[PDB]
Amino acid sequence: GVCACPRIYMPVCGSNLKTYNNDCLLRCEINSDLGRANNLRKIADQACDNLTDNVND
Repeated sequence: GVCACPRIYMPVCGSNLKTYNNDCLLRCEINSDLGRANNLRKIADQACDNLTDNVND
């Protein structure tokens, strides 16, 4: 479906470790085919670059 978003800048982090410029964009992708296929959900209310994980630490 067509899903598009006003230009709010408030970065968030998906479970794919990609930073989205706002929640609207992340939620568009949560519902996309690419999103469902990766069980995409939000993991942080900030850019991913503020987080680390067990792979890169």
